[PDB]
Amino acid sequence: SVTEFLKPRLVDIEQVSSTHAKVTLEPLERGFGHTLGNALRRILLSSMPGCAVTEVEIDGVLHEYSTKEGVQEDILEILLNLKGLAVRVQGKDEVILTLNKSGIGPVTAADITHDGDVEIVKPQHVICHLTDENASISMRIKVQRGRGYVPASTGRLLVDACYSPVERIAYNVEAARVEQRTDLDKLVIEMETNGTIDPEEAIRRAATILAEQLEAFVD
Amino acid sequence: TEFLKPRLVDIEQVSSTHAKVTLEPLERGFGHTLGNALRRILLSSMPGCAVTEVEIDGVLHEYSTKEGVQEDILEILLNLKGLAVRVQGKDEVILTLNKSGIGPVTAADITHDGDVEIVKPQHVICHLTDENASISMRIKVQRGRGYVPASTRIHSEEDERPIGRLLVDACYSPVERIAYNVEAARVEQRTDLDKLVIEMETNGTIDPEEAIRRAATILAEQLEAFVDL
Amino acid sequence: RVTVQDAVEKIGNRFDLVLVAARRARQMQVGGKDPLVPEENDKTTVIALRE
Amino acid sequence: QDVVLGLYYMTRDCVNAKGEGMVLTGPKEAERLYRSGLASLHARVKVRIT
Amino acid sequence: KPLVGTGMERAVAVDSGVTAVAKRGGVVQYVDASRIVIKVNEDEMYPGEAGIDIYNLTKYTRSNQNTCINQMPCVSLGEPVERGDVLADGPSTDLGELAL
Amino acid sequence: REEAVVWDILDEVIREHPVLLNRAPTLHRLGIQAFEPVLIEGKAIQLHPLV
Amino acid sequence: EIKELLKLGDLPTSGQIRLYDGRTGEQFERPVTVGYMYMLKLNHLVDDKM
Amino acid sequence: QNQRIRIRLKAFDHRLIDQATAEIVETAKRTGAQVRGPIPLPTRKERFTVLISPHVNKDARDQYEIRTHLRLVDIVEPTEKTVDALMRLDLAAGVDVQISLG
Repeated sequence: SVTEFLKPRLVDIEQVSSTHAKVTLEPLERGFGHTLGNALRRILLSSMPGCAVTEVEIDGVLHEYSTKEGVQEDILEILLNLKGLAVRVQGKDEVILTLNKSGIGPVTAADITHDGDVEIVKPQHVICHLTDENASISMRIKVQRGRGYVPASTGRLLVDACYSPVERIAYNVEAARVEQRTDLDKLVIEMETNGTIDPEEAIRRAATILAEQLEAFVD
Repeated sequence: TEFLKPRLVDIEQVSSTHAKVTLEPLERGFGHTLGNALRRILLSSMPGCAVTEVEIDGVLHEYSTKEGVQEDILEILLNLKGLAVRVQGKDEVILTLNKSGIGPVTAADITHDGDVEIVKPQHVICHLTDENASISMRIKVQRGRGYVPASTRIHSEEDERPIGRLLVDACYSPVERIAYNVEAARVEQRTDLDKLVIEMETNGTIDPEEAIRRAATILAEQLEAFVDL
Repeated sequence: RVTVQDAVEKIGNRFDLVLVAARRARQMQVGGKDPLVPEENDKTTVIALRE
Repeated sequence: QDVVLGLYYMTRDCVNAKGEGMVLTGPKEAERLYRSGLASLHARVKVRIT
Repeated sequence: KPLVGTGMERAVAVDSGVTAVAKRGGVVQYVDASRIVIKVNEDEMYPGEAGIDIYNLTKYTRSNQNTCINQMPCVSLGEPVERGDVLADGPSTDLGELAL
Repeated sequence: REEAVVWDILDEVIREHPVLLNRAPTLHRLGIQAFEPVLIEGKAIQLHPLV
Repeated sequence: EIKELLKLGDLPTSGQIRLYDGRTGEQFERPVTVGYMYMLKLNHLVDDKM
Repeated sequence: QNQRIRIRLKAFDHRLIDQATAEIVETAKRTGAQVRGPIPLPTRKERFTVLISPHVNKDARDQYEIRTHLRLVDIVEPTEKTVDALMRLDLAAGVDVQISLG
């Protein structure tokens, strides 16, 4: 007993989407449902590494303040919508991609100059809509490697970086029981993620990050 | 990817009971994440060592009284519940105690051993108050973890204990409060390296140089289920 | 499911819904009938409702 | 009463706050912004909504 | 003890008669949480008497409402006491203050 | 004897058997209501806050 | 005079203290009152009624 | 520097002599002694053969044995805390202790 605390097994992957899953553990010792649920939360939401769009250069603009015509939604929205694009960068710190399109209709991330060195993991992401017989737009999009979520605090247009792929993570603890006690915790972790990584593996990455800290103490 | 990993660079046993320990350096957030995880683990899950039964020579139940002693037998049990000791490689031990003559009775009166070590000799069990007075008793100690109330314990023993034993509630967990704090420190000519300080108050049976590693171990093995998925 | 939401539309007489739910449950309990729906080791009253 | 106290507190606007005035693509990153402590809960913002 | 009170506890606990109160002044001769016994001083003794006031305390006993009522000493051997000092706490008292 | 099986049986008996809770006095119909029970270690009846 | 006593202790005279939640170590927003109330167990204890 | 002090532990069952050995060596370790042992000194196996019938029939006989096991445990280094501890602490009754001083 004295050093053989109860260990969970995954009760389910409980998967409802490729984007979101409800990985549940049972039993955990009393109170550990927070001690791990939140600990992995704080890892997952803020300290997972990854790659994201970081800066934009649409043709001839000094500030997204300038609502250049030919596009339906103004540049403040194109700027955030380009933050919406999930991307994978292989082996590099920062990479610039180019995008252009022409003709009346939408623009999509599928229209980017796909290097193959970089994967746009969701091509069908609409970027904007075009609004004249002569409508075409061309831009450089910078993608960068980094960690967590970094706000707009630091012709280029700066934007917040979404390096962590976790769109949301949440967790609960709840009653679970065995044949003789009900003071034990279940843990439900729910998370939703941008498609760069599947969640039942993102958590295995995160559990590793946390495990690596302990490696200098564990006997 | 640039993660600096911690080492437990320093410790200060400020008292025979209280100590500080520091883990350094840490990245963003990990000062908080470990800072709270280890506090919550240290409070729940450090193993320790408690009195668990007491047999006193002439008493019959908790509510009685002994001639020539200043406490109801009950307040003797409330006193022994707080007594704390190390035991060396044992799941339990029995301590004999004897005293006679007027004055206090204190843990220093227990029949000492090499394999038991008491954190505070002056913790007081009762007073004797008559010239011929005595008490003799057999305090049984057990190892364990968390807290186990005697009412559930005897319901877990399932044989019928003899008349004239007393039972006490078990409170093994040896740490009474834990605090954590995070701050920046000089390493590599750079900022946002957290020196985590954890500082702790204990019953005196354990030293942080074990305790923080044991807590980290518990965490590290509980966490296996999330990488083994 | 925890309540009769669709069966309330089925049986607009409303009290008739208790009387038919009990009728169907009597087919199961006393008539020896068993339901078609894919259970996973659960108590059957929420299935009696569905009719 | 406590539920409504919480919802009142959650939905006020405080004219000074941490992270005030930025523009977000949805509630989920609103929550990431709150939970990481980057924006105060009653801070003013613009969001895309659906 | 309540940490914040009104100073009426020093009266309710004594006048309610449930703390055992020293009938005459003297010195504590013996104590054992069942008996307390006082060597009364000759300035308040009656001349033919032994001069010794025992107080056999009531120990664990049912109240009319089934709560227990064990009196406990507050004195120490050889301690002086004066007429009307609390010798022994009642239920719900300590050092003679009310303490619910 | 309260043997180790009985709870796994109980948590099958009860698994969805509504139980009726009412205070007293019970002025109006909303003063008796039914709830599905879930088991508890303590001795109090855990009621829902809004109700 | 309460403030004066709290100043004689080394205590905060606002009476309030910042607290943290032991489920996460997050700080609570604004301090909260902390101090030593006196509380009575009443004779209506539950196993006498269940 | 008192000379080496040795202890003889004699028992009927070996497990109890081994528990006593463990106690003694843990004592002398925690009080810091150059513990030397535990030498297993030879089992004295006593035998007995008695008639079974309360009468004639000499050939039905039972033979029992008693096994007295010894542990000789030497402490060359006494630091007087060992002195106090050893003189203080007793054991169970299935083990009998005898101390040779030097």
